[PDB]
Amino acid sequence: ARCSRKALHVNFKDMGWDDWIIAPLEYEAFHCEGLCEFPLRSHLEPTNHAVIQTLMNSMDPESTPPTCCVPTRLSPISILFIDSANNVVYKQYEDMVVESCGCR
Amino acid sequence: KARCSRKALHVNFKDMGWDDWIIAPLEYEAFHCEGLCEFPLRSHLEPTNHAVIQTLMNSMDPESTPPTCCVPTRLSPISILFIDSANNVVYKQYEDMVVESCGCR
Amino acid sequence: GCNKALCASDVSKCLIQELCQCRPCSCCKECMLCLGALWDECCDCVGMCN
Amino acid sequence: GCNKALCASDVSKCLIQELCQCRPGCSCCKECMLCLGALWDECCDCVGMC
Ligand SMILES: [Ca+2]
Ligand SMILES: [Ca+2]
Ligand SMILES: [Ca+2]
Repeated sequence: ARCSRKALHVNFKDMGWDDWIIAPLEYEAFHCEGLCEFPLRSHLEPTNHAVIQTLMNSMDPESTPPTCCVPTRLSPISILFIDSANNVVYKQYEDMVVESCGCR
Repeated sequence: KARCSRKALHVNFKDMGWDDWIIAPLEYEAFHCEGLCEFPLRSHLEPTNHAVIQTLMNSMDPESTPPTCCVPTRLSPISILFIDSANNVVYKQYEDMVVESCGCR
Repeated sequence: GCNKALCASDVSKCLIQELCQCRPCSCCKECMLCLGALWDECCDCVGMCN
Repeated sequence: GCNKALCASDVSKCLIQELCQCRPGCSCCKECMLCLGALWDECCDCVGMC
């Protein structure tokens, strides 16, 4: 129920990227979703600002909104594609897969 | 409903019950991040490649993929004078206390 | 304007390639190359219309 | 076991002080109790230290 990492399958043809991405045709990127209420676990590695906001949100939710569950660590994947200049490129793209989620 | 942006957030320590161990300051501006994170994501803020892709999927079928979220991407510190658990008086700089910029993630 | 249904896929293509991320200008021309025919209909999505 | 209304203020006090952030798999198990004081009994479950 609380902030956690969930599955997210990325299919490039579904996004209309099959015309420039050669391989892979799909990959798991995951996504972060869940509640961010007191207590924020340290598995959320929260900022001191996030800790305070969560407290204020718990005291008066009408006045202060809660923090949000977002990715805190991301890993890369390699992609073979055709750039705008029709060159074939095998590049490692950063921040493509979610490894851990946290409230911020 | 405006897009992701930095908004005001006044922190009053006595209101939070921290006046019994924080000497000064008793209040400060911390700001907060809130707003819509839909395509297009402000490209000058350099959002992560994952946020870019998720935003695209959310634009393709928002019913199936949820959007990214507006959170702080750069925080600055403030100094605080308090009494620690050992009754020692300490003047320390606390990190990640004030929001300087917001972004969709 | 920025046609989200027409520009979502191709504009995102240029972002993950680390293009169209400067502000007016240096990358204004490599960005135009990436959008191609959609430059007219999608330049506003990245504010590169000049 | 965690009274959120009773423990929100003091538990958060010890977190921003970088206490109660270790795992019992223990170092900070004792410094955390010192920070909570009388509320250790009523708030230990909020950090899984009991
Ligand atoms: Ca296409
Ligand atoms: Ca108190
Ligand atoms: Ca055209």
